[PDB]
Amino acid sequence: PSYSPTSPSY
Amino acid sequence: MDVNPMLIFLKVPVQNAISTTFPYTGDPPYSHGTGTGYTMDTVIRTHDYSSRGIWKTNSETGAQQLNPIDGPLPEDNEPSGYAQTDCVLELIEGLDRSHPGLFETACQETIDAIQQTRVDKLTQGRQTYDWTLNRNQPAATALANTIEVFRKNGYKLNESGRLIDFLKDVLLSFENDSMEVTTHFQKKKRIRDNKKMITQRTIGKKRVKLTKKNYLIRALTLNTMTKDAERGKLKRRAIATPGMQIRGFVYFVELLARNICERLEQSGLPVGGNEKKAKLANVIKKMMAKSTDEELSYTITGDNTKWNENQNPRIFLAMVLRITAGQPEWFRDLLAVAPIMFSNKVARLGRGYMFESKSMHLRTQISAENLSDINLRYFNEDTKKKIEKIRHLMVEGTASLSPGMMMGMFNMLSTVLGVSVLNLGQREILKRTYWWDGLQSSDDFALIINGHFKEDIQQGVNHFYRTCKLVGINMSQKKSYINKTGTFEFTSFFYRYGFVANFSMELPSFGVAGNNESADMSIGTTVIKTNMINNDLGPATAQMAIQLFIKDYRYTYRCHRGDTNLETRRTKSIKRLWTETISKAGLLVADGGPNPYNLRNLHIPEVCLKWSLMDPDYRGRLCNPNNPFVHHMEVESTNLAVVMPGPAKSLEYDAVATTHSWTPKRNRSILNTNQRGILEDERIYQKCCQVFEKFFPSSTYRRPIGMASMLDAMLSRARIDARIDLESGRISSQDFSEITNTCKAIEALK
Amino acid sequence: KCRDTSGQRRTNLYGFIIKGRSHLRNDTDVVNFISLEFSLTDPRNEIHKWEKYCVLEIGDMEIRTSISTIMKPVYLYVRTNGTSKIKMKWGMEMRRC
Amino acid sequence: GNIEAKLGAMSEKVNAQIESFDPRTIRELELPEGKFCTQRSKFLLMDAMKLSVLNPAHEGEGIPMKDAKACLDTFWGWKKATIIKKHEKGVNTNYLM
RNA sequence: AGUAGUAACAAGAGGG
RNA sequence: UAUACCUCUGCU
Ligand SMILES: [Zn+2]
Repeated sequence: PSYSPTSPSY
Repeated sequence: MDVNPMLIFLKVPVQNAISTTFPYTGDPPYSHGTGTGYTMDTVIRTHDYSSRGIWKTNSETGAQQLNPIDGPLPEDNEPSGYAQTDCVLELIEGLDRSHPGLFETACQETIDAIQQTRVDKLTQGRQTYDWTLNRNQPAATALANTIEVFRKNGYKLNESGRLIDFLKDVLLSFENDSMEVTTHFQKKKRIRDNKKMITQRTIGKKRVKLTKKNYLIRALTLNTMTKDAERGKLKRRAIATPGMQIRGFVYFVELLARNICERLEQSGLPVGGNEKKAKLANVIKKMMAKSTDEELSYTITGDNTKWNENQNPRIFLAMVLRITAGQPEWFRDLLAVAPIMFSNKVARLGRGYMFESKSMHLRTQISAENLSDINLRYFNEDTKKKIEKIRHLMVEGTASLSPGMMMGMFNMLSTVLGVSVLNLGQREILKRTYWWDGLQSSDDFALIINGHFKEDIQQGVNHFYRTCKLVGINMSQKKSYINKTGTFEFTSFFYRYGFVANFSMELPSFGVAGNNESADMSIGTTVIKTNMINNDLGPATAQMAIQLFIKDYRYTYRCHRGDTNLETRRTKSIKRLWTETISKAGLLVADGGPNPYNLRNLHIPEVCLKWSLMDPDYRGRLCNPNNPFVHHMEVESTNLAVVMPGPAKSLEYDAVATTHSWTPKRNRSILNTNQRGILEDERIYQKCCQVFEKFFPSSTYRRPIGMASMLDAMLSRARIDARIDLESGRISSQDFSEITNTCKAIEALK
Repeated sequence: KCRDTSGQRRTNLYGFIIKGRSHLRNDTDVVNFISLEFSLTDPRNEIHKWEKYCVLEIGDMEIRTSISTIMKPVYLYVRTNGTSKIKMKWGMEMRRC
Repeated sequence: GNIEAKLGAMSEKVNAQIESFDPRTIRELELPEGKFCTQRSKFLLMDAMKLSVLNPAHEGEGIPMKDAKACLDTFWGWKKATIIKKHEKGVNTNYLM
């Protein structure tokens, strides 16, 4: 996919 | 893609992936509140199955008692309790023919037990309904309480110490018309304190004499409550607890049934799991060897519906009397006590109910006794109806329950009935085109029917099914099924051309048992071990089961390794031990040490396994026999835990007695009740037994026998111990007189 | 706490739980608690899933992707809930799965 | 011949007829109808979101609330909180407060 | 409210 | 009747 909604890169 | 574990069964047979159908990693169902609703359901359903019987009012108790046996034969497949006495006797006779001498030696063994059994034996066992308090109590207390109230009335034959004399007292006690009992009640005094006056709760006791009915009803009472933690069932069900009057008689009946079952190949009881599977393997082996290559074989995976509700005390009386034919009439009548009490049994209806007012926001409790008196506006329709029927059966708070049986009352004699039906299927008895054999334990059975053609099987099923009906046994048509011999099920064992593994059945036993640090480690490693042997627990998973148990054990007891960075209430003291220790590998896990266990050492207790590696002073402290943490118990209850797979069995483990063999604190709720004083009684009784054991050290290994006084026996021992300690020993002359003077001083105080 | 496949050890925070009073006597007695849990899930896309929750919007987060920064709103799934000693005991033992 | 006698006397409606079992014959289980089933776990599953910190600590070390504040301090862009999905049966401003 | 599920918890008892 | 407190209990 594009990103992880459980482990978002912020 | 949507994941579906069920689709595994497309490739893997159901038996070989059966673990995926046991959800035993979650909390099992528990009941909240009362079981009164369930006891009434059971009482009502039991009478419905027996409703075409004959009603009669009891001379001694006034309870309406339904009798269905020798009643009209059933005409539908609904559950029925219309057992025919003569059909039961024919089956019991067929059991006597097929096993000559069994009944004889079974009775003789029971005779010998009756003559040798002491009253002590009833201190062992599960909880028992106590008529002294109308509540369940530990077996020993209910025994002491009944003996105390018996002594205060005119019954003391048990003074001999033999159980049959206590049993005589029980029957003699029904003739009393004014049985006196002490209750306890809270009194509210007022006292001064340095400088106001404060209220004081205290407890007084008051004597109460009972009617002849009252005591009789109480003595025929069986408690009820809901069975919790039960798997595989949407709805709860009720369970029962026998009382003190019937217990001793039940002990000897079950002992007879046990001696019968021990020698019947078709009985699943009382053997364990692996022997059950051996017994099942034998009848398959036997059924195949006794059949021709032309014949067929089908197997019923069998369950009997409403098993306890549709067995009968009267039928049990028939069984006992037939099994004891030709034996001394005292021994026949002694065993017949329990079936009779069961026929006139009465069930406590439980806590009652709780009511609720939304407008007023209040709650109130109501006893089950009040279900006779009370308005029915409070209840919902189903409960109201239940109360309408139970009122016809109500007797002084209890509900009369002559027919049927309730789970938790009676153990093995009902299996002897089922086995007798299995035994009827011999070729030499039926002489038809079919024949059968199998195994049975309580309501579960596996039946192998052989015949020449598929229609012969049908004949045998109907013949088995209908013969079972003629003795009050009802095979479930919903939950039993049939197939060609090769696969079947029996008490969660799964046969597929041989028994396969059911590991998930054992999952709840993987964990910290909660006895103490010493027992738990031995229990945990042994659980892993026996599952590797008995349920195909592979070596990789077993290794990880060690890793997980150590994790659980370390967190539960806050005994993480001495080099952890975790912080608990115990880390600091364990850290001290860690740095002060030279051979760390010798520290027990409970002392911050490493896990020694792998596959090869699961059978070696921890202390034994680490002995060589222990710092001498640590080991000397660990196993110090003078440490204040252990409860110096009896030999017979040393290294014992209690575990629930059966009713509730004891689990023995292997462990060295250390500072980790401690006991957790007792429950303290009783301090707020009228029973408060029981703690002091126990405190006094324990010091009395503590001092006796200083004069009779062997009483912690073998219960001492004797009608003499506890004090007189100690005095007799004191005099002669002082004698040889000087006469031919190492104690001075003045000391002999110093002791015997005290024995004289004590003898004067009576 | 977890260890990445890269080897980095890491501490994660999902939210908070507020324990109510807990005079638990019977094994079925209930502790009430409130669970306040982060989420990027929009509850309105599946409102029947969240009957018991009150979902708040509490912030905005800049999120990396392959070669672009995305701006997503941060929700807080809030609900009252309960458990018991027996249920907590079996949750503590969930490793036997 | 007591059993045989009564077996002759008993109604032949008391029987156990074998109906053969073909899984091609049988139907699918009936699932109920009603409002939709809600989430009932004690914590979010797929909808959870983590604030995290890189931390050499082991699988249960460190003060929980200190760890928690450390994870919070990785995220800025908090907002004034607003209700975006009510708990229909609840006083939602209590959840907000 | 919420847990829960055939009946309960959402503290009980006392200092009345 | 309301509000503080205080004591015991957490399988009894
Ligand atoms: Zn650890």
